[PDB]
Amino acid sequence: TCPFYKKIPGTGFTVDAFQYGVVEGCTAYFLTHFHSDHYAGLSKHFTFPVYCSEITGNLLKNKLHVQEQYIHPLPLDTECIVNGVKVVLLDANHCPGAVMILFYLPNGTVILHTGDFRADPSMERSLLADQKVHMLYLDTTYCSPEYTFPSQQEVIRFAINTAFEAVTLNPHALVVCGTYSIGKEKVFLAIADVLGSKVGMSQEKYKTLQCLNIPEINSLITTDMCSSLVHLLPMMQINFKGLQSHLKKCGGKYNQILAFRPTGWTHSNKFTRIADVIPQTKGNISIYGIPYSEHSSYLEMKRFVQWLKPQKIIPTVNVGTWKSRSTMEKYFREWKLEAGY
Ligand code: NI
Repeated sequence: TCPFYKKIPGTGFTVDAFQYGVVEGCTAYFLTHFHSDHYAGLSKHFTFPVYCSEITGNLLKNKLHVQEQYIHPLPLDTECIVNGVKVVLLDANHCPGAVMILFYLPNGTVILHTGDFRADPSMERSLLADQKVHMLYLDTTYCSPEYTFPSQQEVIRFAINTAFEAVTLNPHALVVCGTYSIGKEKVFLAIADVLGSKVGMSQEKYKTLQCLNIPEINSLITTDMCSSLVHLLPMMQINFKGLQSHLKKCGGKYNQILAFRPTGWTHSNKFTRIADVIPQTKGNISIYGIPYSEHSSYLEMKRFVQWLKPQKIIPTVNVGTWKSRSTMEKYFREWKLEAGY
């Protein structure tokens, strides 16, 4: 059964609630982004209206074969009327096509559902600036002060510099980047751009990338692995055994692999700066874990919430334990007392 924090009161609406069968009283199903914990349950047999971004709708139609007549893509930053209720979709600074959703309830309540997001000051100048928000349904993935990580820009600088150094020292090195979902495309696109290569990948991953409206993409990606010196592989194969095996398959074109695993946070964040990151090495293979996050840090999250000044917060992540729930509630109270709302 659908949990309360996926239901929007005073509407017929649910958010990211496709794995519960037919939800009692739901007249429209919203999907914030195409990640499997959120789309779980959609297919060609789904016959209710799905509301989402244009990019999410491309992925629904092509990857899950949902029928066109049930996909309702909406433009961003535009007031739209859905089953008699005004809504707006805003960029969530998560993966491609990810949105936050503002609902203007008929009784005057305004609700923001962040979906998954990486808070940014740029959000303080969207259509959020223009009115009061009563209730916030918040992505609390990293809601604890130990979660610090660098900007995306610093992490991409590290990766480009690392890859360009290695391949310039050894023109026979291969770069490999791990992936298991959409998001984090900048990592592999930035490295391929500095090396003057396309990124090579499986037909299934190429298909997924062609649904994303990224400009000049035919220029950056390919399925011809032989023509590429940056390869994308499943995240599970980014280990010494999986990479040794891949190197065998390249037929003596390469004699070294430099591989990247973009993770979210790991505890090496608490001690080490990005500058200082080192790989694990075995023989002619090196693996770098880089902290490229598409979720808010604790400090980014706090700044957003203290700016927005909601009257009530409903966490959507880490809600399954009493210790997590109590921790989060304590931070929300600190933030409110410090800012004075
Ligand atoms: Ni996500």
